[PDB]
Amino acid sequence: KQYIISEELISEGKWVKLEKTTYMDPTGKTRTWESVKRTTRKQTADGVAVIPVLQRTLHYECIVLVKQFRPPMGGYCIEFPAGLIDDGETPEAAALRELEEETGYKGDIAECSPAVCMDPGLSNCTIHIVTVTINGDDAENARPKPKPGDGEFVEVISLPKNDLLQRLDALVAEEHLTVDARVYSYALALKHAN
Amino acid sequence: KQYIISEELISEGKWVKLEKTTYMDPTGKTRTWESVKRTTRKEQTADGVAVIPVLQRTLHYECIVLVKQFRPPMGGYCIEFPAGLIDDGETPEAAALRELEEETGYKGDIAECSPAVCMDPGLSNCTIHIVTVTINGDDAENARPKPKPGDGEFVEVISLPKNDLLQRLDALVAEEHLTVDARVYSYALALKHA
Ligand SMILES: COC(=O)C1CCN(C(=O)NC(C)(C)C)CC1
Ligand SMILES: COC(=O)C1CCN(C(=O)NC(C)(C)C)CC1
Ligand SMILES: [Cl-]
Ligand SMILES: [Mg+2]
Ligand SMILES: [Mg+2]
Ligand SMILES: [Mg+2]
Ligand SMILES: [Mg+2]
Repeated sequence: KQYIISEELISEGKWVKLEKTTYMDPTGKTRTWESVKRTTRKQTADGVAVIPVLQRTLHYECIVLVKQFRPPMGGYCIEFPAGLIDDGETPEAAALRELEEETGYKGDIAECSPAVCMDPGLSNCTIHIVTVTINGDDAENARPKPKPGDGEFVEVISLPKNDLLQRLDALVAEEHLTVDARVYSYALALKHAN
Repeated sequence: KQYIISEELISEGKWVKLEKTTYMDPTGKTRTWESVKRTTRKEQTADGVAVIPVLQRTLHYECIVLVKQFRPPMGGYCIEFPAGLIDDGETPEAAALRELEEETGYKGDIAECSPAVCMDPGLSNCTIHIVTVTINGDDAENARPKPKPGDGEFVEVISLPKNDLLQRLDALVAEEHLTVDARVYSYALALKHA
């Protein structure tokens, strides 16, 4: 019943653009919205985010997260490992690659979501969420070697799955970091289950 | 180590703006980033709230109450937690309860409120509080809930059982062109993983 009538470019950067979207509301009235899109999409989705379940015998299962300075935020953020999908890369391949580059761990694919939206009242940005298990008892994941690109700089933070929400809340209170909404949502559900 | 040096306005709409961000990398090199921000953020501790609404009823499995609406940035319909921006001077909790009632008809009770969490921190500064609310669906106020949508707003409510959320979401995605929100999908994945 609702649909897009036209999209007008307002401003195009190298990585992001702003558009004015005209759409039909279901009463038959024409309305406008300001919409953000990336200029890099090719792809099932813009990017991947990896839920990396670090499994080590006789240890708690950990979720592997990353801490980076995020210029839009003006500060450091704790997030799932993530990045944009390379033109002609599968989501699964992007997930293992990003996980390796950002954390050093080599993982196995458990499941892959359909493309899911990041902030749909603002942007068209989408990701696949890829659940990956990491056998922490293999020699390849003993001394995990991250492969950081020229200028990126990413710290790895592993937190136990069974207390995730409490551990994140602590990092926010003590370190003045911003936790990612996806990460927080995941943590909340771990507590809310059963 | 890293920090913002300057933020220059590239383009400003009514609702969203694009900025060129200059920041200091940890090697001491000056770098730039294209950053999205809303124009609506004043003294709120975040831009908005998203509500995790747990519908509780005697002799029923718990449901998660979601909303479906057309999202012009996405060019289609999305399934999301109930959500809206925080009014000036409004608390996150009040915003959460108000948006839940407006979008769903339900009158909830606060359970928890997250710190401000980031929506897409490689792209935007946008942040939300995630507010967990229980809904007593045995209360007469919550028997025949009618959405009180604003002008030009059209929201559909979809209540799914918490114990089967991810499969029910997958079944909805299999049957129509619709996109699930990444926070909803993250929450459903954790409910499975727990
Ligand atoms: C990025 O944000 C925008 O472009 C505005 C567009 C106007 N607006 C609405 O709520 N539109 C209704 C009231 C007709 C539903 C708020 C968001
Ligand atoms: C909205 O996106 C942007 O503005 C670009 C800015 C450049 N860029 C980088 O990856 N920069 C590193 C390698 C220094 C980390 C991608 C993101
Ligand atoms: Cl798992
Ligand atoms: Mg990344
Ligand atoms: Mg990368
Ligand atoms: Mg809303
Ligand atoms: Mg609303």
